[PDB]
Amino acid sequence: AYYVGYLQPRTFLLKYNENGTITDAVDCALD
Amino acid sequence: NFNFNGLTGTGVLTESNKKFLPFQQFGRDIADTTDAVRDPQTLEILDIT
Amino acid sequence: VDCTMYICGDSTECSNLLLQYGSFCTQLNRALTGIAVEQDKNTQEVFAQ
Amino acid sequence: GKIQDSLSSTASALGKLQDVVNQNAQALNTLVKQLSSNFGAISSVLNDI
Amino acid sequence: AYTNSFTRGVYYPDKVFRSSVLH
Ligand SMILES: *[C@@H]1O[C@H](CO)[C@@H](O)[C@H](O)[C@H]1NC(C)=O
Ligand SMILES: *[C@@H]1O[C@H](CO)[C@@H](O)[C@H](O)[C@H]1NC(C)=O
Ligand SMILES: *[C@@H]1O[C@H](CO)[C@@H](O)[C@H](O)[C@H]1NC(C)=O
Repeated sequence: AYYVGYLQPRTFLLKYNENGTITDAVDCALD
Repeated sequence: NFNFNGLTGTGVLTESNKKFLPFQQFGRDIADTTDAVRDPQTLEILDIT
Repeated sequence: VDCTMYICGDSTECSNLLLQYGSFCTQLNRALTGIAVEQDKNTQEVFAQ
Repeated sequence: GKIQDSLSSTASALGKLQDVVNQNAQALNTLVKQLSSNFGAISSVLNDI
Repeated sequence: AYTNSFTRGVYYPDKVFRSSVLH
């Protein structure tokens, strides 16, 4: 029971943490 | 006066407390300079100051 | 004052050459919005005492 | 005692100083972030050029 | 059929390390 979606151009904000791994982001054009 | 894969620059180098991801090469700062590289023939990671 | 449509005016490839100049007009808004609240802060501090 | 209470809980009252500190630390950051922009060049970093 | 793409459509966009910064 697989999924599928499509990527599209978005400006995103990426929060690198202490370890250097992404932990949360925000889709700049959502709301 | 270091050189890593063509990246020139000056400064001092030390061991890395920072853990590193096994696909990157470059630590870049807010200030758009390189603070962290890995030796391209040794998997040790160095800090650039 | 709006940044982008003053510089170009609702046109794409002119605006793409703007963003390669970094963040000029981003602080210009915060300059002008900064003075925008200031006379509101002035009018508040000059009558409703 | 009321002053001591109002200061011992709320930090909003320090806004006069706090906005100044923010205004400076923000100016530094935008200035430094301008090093990341190309200005009509082949690269925003000098040493590559 | 449809489901809600919550937040796990995200990845590292480049091979450049960063720490403790919102970029
Ligand atoms: C990040 O580093 C800290 C070291 O203080 C560690 O406790 C934490 O588990 C690390 N995070 C991950 C995801 O390994
Ligand atoms: C290249 O250098 C590495 C050192 O990490 C060594 O393991 C390898 O044998 C070398 N390859 C040569 C000399 O062809
Ligand atoms: C997907 O959302 C869109 C609009 O919100 C709609 O076209 C579609 O039918 C939704 N999913 C389902 C199960 O209807």
